[PDB]
Amino acid sequence: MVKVKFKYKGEEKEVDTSKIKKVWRAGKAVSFTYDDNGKTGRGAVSEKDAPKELLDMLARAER
Repeated sequence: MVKVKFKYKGEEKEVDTSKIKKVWRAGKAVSFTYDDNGKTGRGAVSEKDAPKELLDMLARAER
């Protein structure tokens, strides 16, 4: 139940931790994919502006 507020192509968008599928570490940036209902959607934020639940998802991913 963590909410992520991000800018996609200059448009403010927002998606919850649960809907999140993929997370990659790209320099200072966090690059990710979610399930917007049937479809998949793309987004990114700065590691600085990221919520804790997310950062934990990332650590998990590096095994």
